[PDB]
Amino acid sequence: LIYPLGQSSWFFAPSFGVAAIFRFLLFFQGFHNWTLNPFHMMGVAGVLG
Amino acid sequence: TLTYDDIVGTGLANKCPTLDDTARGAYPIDSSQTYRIARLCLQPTTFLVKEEPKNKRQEAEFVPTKLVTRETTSLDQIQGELKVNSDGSLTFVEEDGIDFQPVTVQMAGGERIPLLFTVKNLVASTQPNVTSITTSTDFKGEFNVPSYRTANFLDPKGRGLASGYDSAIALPQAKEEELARANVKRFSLTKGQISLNVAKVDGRTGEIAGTFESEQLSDDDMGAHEPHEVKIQGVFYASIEPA
Amino acid sequence: ELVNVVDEKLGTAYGEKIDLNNTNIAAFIQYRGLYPTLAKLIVKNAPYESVEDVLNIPGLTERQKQILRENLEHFTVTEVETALVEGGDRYNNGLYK
Amino acid sequence: KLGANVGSAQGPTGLGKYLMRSPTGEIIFGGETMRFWDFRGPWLEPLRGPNGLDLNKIKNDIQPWQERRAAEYMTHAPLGSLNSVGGVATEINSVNFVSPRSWLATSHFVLAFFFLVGHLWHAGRARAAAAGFEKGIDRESEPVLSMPSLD
Amino acid sequence: IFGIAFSNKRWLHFFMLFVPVTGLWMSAIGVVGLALNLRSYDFISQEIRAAEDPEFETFYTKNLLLNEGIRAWMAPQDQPHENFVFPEEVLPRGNAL
Amino acid sequence: ANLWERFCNWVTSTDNRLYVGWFGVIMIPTLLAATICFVIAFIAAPPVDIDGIREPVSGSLLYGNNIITGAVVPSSNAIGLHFYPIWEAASLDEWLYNGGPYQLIIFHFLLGASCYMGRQWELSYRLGMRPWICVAYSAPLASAFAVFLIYPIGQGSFSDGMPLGISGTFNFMIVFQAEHNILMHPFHQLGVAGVFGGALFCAMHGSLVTSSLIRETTETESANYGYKFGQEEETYNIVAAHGYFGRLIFQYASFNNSRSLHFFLAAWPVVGVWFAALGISTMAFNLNGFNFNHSVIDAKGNVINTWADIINRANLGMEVMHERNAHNFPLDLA
Amino acid sequence: AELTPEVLTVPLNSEGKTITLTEKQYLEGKRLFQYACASCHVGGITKTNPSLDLRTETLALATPPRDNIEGLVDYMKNPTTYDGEQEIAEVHPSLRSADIFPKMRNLTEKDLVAIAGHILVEPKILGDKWGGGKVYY
Amino acid sequence: METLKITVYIVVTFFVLLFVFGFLSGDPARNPKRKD
Amino acid sequence: MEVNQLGLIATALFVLVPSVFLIILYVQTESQQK
Amino acid sequence: MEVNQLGLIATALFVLVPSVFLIILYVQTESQQ
Amino acid sequence: MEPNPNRQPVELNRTSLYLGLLLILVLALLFSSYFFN
Amino acid sequence: VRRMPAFFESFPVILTDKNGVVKADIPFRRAESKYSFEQQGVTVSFYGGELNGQTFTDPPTVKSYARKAIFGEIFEFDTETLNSDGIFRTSPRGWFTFAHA
Amino acid sequence: METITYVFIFACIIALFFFAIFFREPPRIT
Ligand code: CLA
Ligand SMILES: CC(C)=CCC/C(C)=C/CC/C(C)=C/CC/C(C)=C/CC/C(C)=C/CC/C(C)=C/CC/C(C)=C/CC/C(C)=C/CC/C(C)=C/CC1=CC(=O)C(C)=C(C)C1=O
Ligand SMILES: CCCCCCCCCCCCCCCC(=O)OC[C@H](CO[C@@H]1O[C@H](CS(=O)(=O)O)[C@@H](O)[C@H](O)[C@H]1O)OC(=O)CCCCCCCCCCCCCCC
Ligand SMILES: CCCCCCCCCCCCCCCC(=O)OC[C@H](COP(=O)(O)OC[C@@H](O)CO)OC(=O)CCCCCCCCCCCCCCC
Ligand SMILES: CCCCCCCCCCCCCCCC(=O)OC[C@H](COP(=O)(O)OC[C@@H](O)CO)OC(=O)CCCCCCCCCCCCCCC
Ligand code: HEC
Ligand SMILES: CCCCCCCCCCCCO[C@@H]1O[C@H](CO)[C@@H](O[C@H]2O[C@H](CO)[C@@H](O)[C@H](O)[C@H]2O)[C@H](O)[C@H]1O
Ligand SMILES: CCCCCCCS[C@@H]1O[C@H](CO)[C@@H](O)[C@H](O)[C@H]1O
Ligand SMILES: CCCCCCCS[C@@H]1O[C@H](CO)[C@@H](O)[C@H](O)[C@H]1O
Ligand code: OEX
Ligand SMILES: [Ca+2]
Ligand SMILES: [Ca+2]
Ligand SMILES: [Cl-]
Ligand SMILES: [Cl-]
Repeated sequence: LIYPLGQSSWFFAPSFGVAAIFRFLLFFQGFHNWTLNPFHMMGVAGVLG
Repeated sequence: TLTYDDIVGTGLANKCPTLDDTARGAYPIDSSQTYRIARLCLQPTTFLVKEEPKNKRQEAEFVPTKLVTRETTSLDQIQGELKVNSDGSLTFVEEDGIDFQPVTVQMAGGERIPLLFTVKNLVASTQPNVTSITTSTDFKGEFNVPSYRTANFLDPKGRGLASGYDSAIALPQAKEEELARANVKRFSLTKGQISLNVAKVDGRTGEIAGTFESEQLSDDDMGAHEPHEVKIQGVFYASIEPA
Repeated sequence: ELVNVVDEKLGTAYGEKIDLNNTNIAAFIQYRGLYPTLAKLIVKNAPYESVEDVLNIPGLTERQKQILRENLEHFTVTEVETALVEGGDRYNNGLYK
Repeated sequence: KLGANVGSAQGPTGLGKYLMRSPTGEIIFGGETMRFWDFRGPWLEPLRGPNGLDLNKIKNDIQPWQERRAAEYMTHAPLGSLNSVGGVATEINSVNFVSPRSWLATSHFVLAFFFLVGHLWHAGRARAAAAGFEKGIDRESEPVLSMPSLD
Repeated sequence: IFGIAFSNKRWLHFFMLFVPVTGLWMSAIGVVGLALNLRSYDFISQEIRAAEDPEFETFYTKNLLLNEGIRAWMAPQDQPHENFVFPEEVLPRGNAL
Repeated sequence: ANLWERFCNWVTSTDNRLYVGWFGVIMIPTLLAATICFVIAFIAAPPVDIDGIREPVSGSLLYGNNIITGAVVPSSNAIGLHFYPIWEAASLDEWLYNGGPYQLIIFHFLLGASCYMGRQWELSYRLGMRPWICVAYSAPLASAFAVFLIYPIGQGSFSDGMPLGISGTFNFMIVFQAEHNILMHPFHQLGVAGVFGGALFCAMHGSLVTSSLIRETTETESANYGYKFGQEEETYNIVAAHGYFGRLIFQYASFNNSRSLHFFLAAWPVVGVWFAALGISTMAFNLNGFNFNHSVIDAKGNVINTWADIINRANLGMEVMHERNAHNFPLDLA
Repeated sequence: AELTPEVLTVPLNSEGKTITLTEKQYLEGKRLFQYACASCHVGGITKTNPSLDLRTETLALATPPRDNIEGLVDYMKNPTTYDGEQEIAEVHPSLRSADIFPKMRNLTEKDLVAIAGHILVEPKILGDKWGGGKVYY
Repeated sequence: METLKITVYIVVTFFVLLFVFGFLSGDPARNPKRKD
Repeated sequence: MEVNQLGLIATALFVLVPSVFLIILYVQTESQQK
Repeated sequence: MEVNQLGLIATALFVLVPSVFLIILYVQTESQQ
Repeated sequence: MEPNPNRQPVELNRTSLYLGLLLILVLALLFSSYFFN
Repeated sequence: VRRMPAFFESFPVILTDKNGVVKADIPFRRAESKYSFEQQGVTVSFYGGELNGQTFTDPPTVKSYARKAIFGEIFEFDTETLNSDGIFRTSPRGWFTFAHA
Repeated sequence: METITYVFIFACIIALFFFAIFFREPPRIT
């Protein structure tokens, strides 16, 4: 909800599907450099922790 | 007389062939025949780099350096025409071979100096009147030193000469004048000089060996910074044949 | 003093035609009959002072000279650019598909 | 064949585009394959001499059978997808290929791994069972309750 | 084995709640920034050094080159409403590949 | 008692603050060597020619990195799988240029961590416990082996092992996607179900136990004071916990056997993570993720793209850009 | 869109005589192309020589011209370099070299016509994707 | 480098021998329950 | 490296302020009648 | 004004370090029986 | 471990806190100009 | 000049005629360039503002203005007064939204 | 200054590990 609401439209929300979600991950790497984000890194620590 | 398997991993593959102490003969030059160097090998034993002191006054000296790229430095399998000139001097004109090695050496204190150690397009001539090649023969010549990286090479920000970005894309609104030397890649081509001093001759086989000294510029990183002056000393081996 | 010599070259006939002195060998595929046999001879025997000096490569057959004449209009020559000819780049310039 | 002088061709990095030295000096193929210079195979050894790959043999002695074999082996590299689409991961569908070597290496790694786990599982259990505590700790006789405190 | 251990079962179970719950909450905050393109995209000091010094390279600059590849290669099919046409010659690509 | 017997007694003693043990005799020096070299290299190591193209990559703090960008960089592609200890180098300068620290670190770390796993078996035996904690640790241990050893072996180079650094890890992940389409591999998919599921069941179990703690404290005290280390009685009501969860889903979806419950908590993330490790370890031999590129075709033969094809476009970007000066020939075959 | 007789009508020779391939012919061609050729020519490129593709415009400028059934069938019997100067059966799959390229051993004239027809029809369907390489995936 | 090599080889051998002779020194009996 | 000139004070106060808060609380818990 | 850029951190720690030492000591005095 | 009988409680009364904070804050007010220079 | 969408930290330089047909660009690989400013003789003329009535034809200069045109209208900036680093920041609109969400 | 900062924080963490292990509140059965 929040993410696509900040962007141009719902088009940029995740689509509900397996490969569509993988696409969403890779979009976030290429456009947002999301792996560099310390809030993502804390998420990683919580999930793997 | 050794096979690959005898040699693999010993370090011997980076060494030029040698001649016995008895090889102090004379290889006749028949002014009527055509000749070739069927194999030239150059094995550096020392890389010296000229220091760049703070005031030009006091001559800057060449100082020893530490090789960091391992036994990957020799030039070999080089061949070409060995001309007999009007005055009886010989002129070697390099045609082809493994005639370059990238090399990194390190100055005291850690500064790394990459260079393209090379004899590309070597033209080297002896003294006049070489009726026989002997341990008194010398070759003196010039060669070309193209840019250490070739035109496709991209820097760590993706900028290049024949490919790549032509600006600092991570600084989209930066003024561009101050980054022009980093942004606009340039391809060096300079001259080096070499002398080959013949110390051993096998008059029977047509093999000669000796020491060399060459002088050339180091990498300029496609125009990003000033190159350094390098002096390479080592040993060489050549086999001469009727062409 | 700071110009990209490859981009500059694009503003000369190099950018319009096959430059016999600089262009990578795969360009000769754009026209009938030039690749690989004549392409190899042309690169091997460069540089040329004018396009028509390409007809003078030693050992060309009579049919080769005729194929060459038919394609002179697609050729140019410009000064040899070190950046384009070093590295064996005329024979493989790092581009595939 | 096009005219390149492969021995003197400098690539973008300064290393030879086709041919370079291994860290001990042997002449080997260039590009990423520098890591694979320990490779030996019958289609290639005829080109090798005491110094490594021999520029003269490369220039004069490569047979069409060697060319054929190299093309065949390049285009049957052991890369492909789980559904047997041969090629790199970005390849389009067309070629139905996964190398038997990939099949046999992957299967045996998986089996060898689970067998190490079975080893640990059964070795641990056989020690516990031989000692008489494989079913748990005796409440009336808990070994740690008879040990001094760590601190 | 590890130097520390739980001694309190209630704390142990509360920590099992705390850890993954807190992690997910933090990841959500980051995504709220990305809604605005308020990314941790760059380290400015890295970019100033790299722009001035073409021999300076880190894993951080290496990843940005990969991102630039991703955006150029994926955007035309992934964002069809943009009607992107990126001529072959503008696509970022390393040597050969 | 013999000198040797007294030492064996000390090594295997249940009363050392940290257990030593025979695995410990190998673990301690190897982990200390890996750690010391890691910390000095992460701070002070000069740039490393990871890809064997004389293009050195800076990993250390003093050479311009921060915590996020810094790494101990993998050893040179020129080295391949060759063993490169310090004494095979002509000098420490050469060893540093070529990524010697990375080999020293990873090999000592993998030995020391293997011995960590043995040590967990060993102490359990000394204490009269059941033996399989070490089996749960074999899941992250197998994953470390996959990225530092099995992947390099398959690809023919330690230059392709995971870098020892945060941004370097992301680099490894992105290149792996480009080269293996790992997202489309069912063992990585099992890995994800393992770690997302692990996190979900962690939160679940914690919340259910915490929900049912027996009242033993007043409002001004932390409930944690209601449990005393070593008390005999259970500190929560598992029947109440089950009564809640059984109604949340349906009765049969809930565990009231705490042993089955705790087994499930062990097995779910451990099995999933074994499969993650086996993903990396079999993509090591290039049996790669599912490839549905152009799988869907219309009546004429036009390709109708799916999300797989969009993934493929992102993978292509990663592929063509990575190690931009390293490839001279058209296929990346390792 | 459909695979129509029109789509399936391709040059038989350089004089512009056409042949209308059957669907079975098209499909046999695709299948045989995968069997014998796709290891190097997937999608119309050439993995061991990327300079030469199987685009129709490229085939047209080959010597002898290869943009027709008969030209392609002839290539498959006796392949030459792009300028027609050298015969290359020793390093390229052909009927003449079926002894060393055994997948060519049992191919009939009808089989070669089919592979040729696949090569000429595929770009009519795929456009610049055929012979385009990864840029067009 | 030669001196370093010998030193590390000695060190490694020393520890490896501890591990082996260690686990040979009646290890099954070092548990709190049945000792034969 | 041309880092942000407030990064040092921000990191220092980030560490110091909450760590001091915890230290204050811990020491005054220890000093309570045991 | 072109001030010394370490002036701010020098000043901030000069205040905070001994102030917090004192606060720690005061508070645990108050909490004594 | 047996308890150490040399341990003593430590005190800082409220006046001392105030005197001490005043010393530090005024020293900072005085020295800060020199630190910025 | 094709404008940069907000999503992109960097963006290529591509020029199209009024029907959206590509007519020029700044190539990355040069060896197969067809649309370079040098091949296509691209020039730029300014109307209004400080450069009104001026025309540039030197291709490095024309390419520099084209790189600016991906951002929309082109401005002169004082980058010295604040030692500006050339990297875009958000406005209070962006900061407010972030903190409140 | 940045390097000092990162190493300082790291060093403090290692110090904390030492106190947390060797100067822990001891577990006591009551
Ligand atoms: C080490 C590897 C790793 C790990 C452990 C994680 C972990 C995480 N990632 Mg990151 N990621 C990674 C690598 C990793 N990532 C990489 C390398 C990239 C490339 C940049 C990304 C790109 C990425 C993106 C783009 C996103 C994440 C997100 C997340 C978070 C997802 C949490 C979650 O469970 O959502 C799962 C969804 C939920 C928990 C929502 C509710 C689900 C309900 C309860 C489901 C009910 C289902 C119902 C019963 C019906 C089922 C029907 C059935 C048939 C299917 C988590 C912190 C997400 C995030 O940050 O979110 C804030 C996110 O958007 N990641
Ligand atoms: C407007 C209108 C029409 C209104 C009408 C509304 C109305 C009245 C409807 C009534 C009719 C009706 C019921 C219709 C039904 C419609 C329908 C089917 C809707 C869809 C609902 C739906 C799909 C729900 C999803 C359910 C779902 C996915 C549940 C989760 C299942 C699942 C995967 C569970 C995990 C598996 C599992 C065994 C987990 C256990 C692991 C775990 C949590 C361990 C932790 C744990 C467990 C314990 O156990 C205890 C003890 C403790 C300590 C503890 O740690
Ligand atoms: C084509 C058809 C062929 C199909 C064949 C397929 C082969 C696959 C093999 C599967 C069969 C193995 C079943 C073993 C059951 C078992 O574990 O028993 C051990 C206990 C005993 O159960 C307990 O049973 C107990 C009695 S007793 O122990 O059984 O005697 C009882 O006391 C207790 O209350 C009860 O909970 O089982 C449980 O604890 C229940 C937990 C639920 C299942 C856990 C096991 C699997 C989890 C891992 C999933 C990983 C995948 C996810 C990746 C992220
Ligand atoms: C051979 C030795 C090998 C390991 C040696 C080093 C291990 C260091 C272990 C962590 C010690 C610090 C613990 C402080 C905290 C501390 O002392 O905890 C002690 C605490 C004790 O638990 P109790 O149940 O006794 O707590 C009673 C509670 O009721 C208090 O209200 O343990 C836990 O809470 C376990 C969960 C926290 C586990 C945190 C794990 C951290 C891993 C490291 C993460 C940082 C990495 C940064 C790298 C730069
Ligand atoms: C490198 C790491 C360094 C870390 C070190 C940090 C610790 C430094 C702490 C030092 C602060 C101590 C201050 C104690 C302050 C304090 O406790 O004072 C009151 C204290 C009274 O002590 P009593 O003996 O009454 O004992 C009461 C006890 O509760 C005190 O512990 O007297 C002294 O300490 C004597 C010396 C200081 C007298 C200072 C008075 C200053 C007057 C105001 C001056 C400014 C105004 C000037 C205007 C012109
Ligand atoms: C790799 C081992 C190949 C296989 C299998 C097939 N071909 Fe090929 N092909 C290959 C190369 C290296 C070349 C260029 C050869 C040269 O030096 O010119 C080719 C060329 C062709 C062509 C010519 C393309 C052109 O534009 O002129 C055609 C028409 C062609 N190949 C067809 C073809 C068919 C039908 C195949 C299967 C039976 C086949 N090739 C297999 C490499 C390889
Ligand atoms: C960044 C700057 C940081 C500066 C940090 C300065 C550290 C200050 C450390 C001061 C510690 C005081 O140490 C504390 O002393 C008190 C008494 O005063 C002890 O308290 C002891 O005596 C008191 C008073 O009779 C009893 O009520 C209590 O039960 C007993 O434990 C605490 O057990 C001890 O923890
Ligand atoms: C515990 C100290 C270990 C850290 C040693 C760092 C390597 S030594 C270090 O190396 C640099 C480059 O070679 C030199 O510039 C510098 O002057 C020198 O001190
Ligand atoms: C003299 C440079 C060539 C002319 C093209 C300049 C583009 S416009 C230029 O853009 C800069 C950002 O890069 C601004 O800081 C600057 O104010 C502006 O003059
Ligand atoms: O080194 Mn790291 O990365 Ca595995 O692919 Mn090949 O090599 Mn490189 O390229 Mn892609
Ligand atoms: Ca002499
Ligand atoms: Ca400035
Ligand atoms: Cl990379
Ligand atoms: Cl390569």
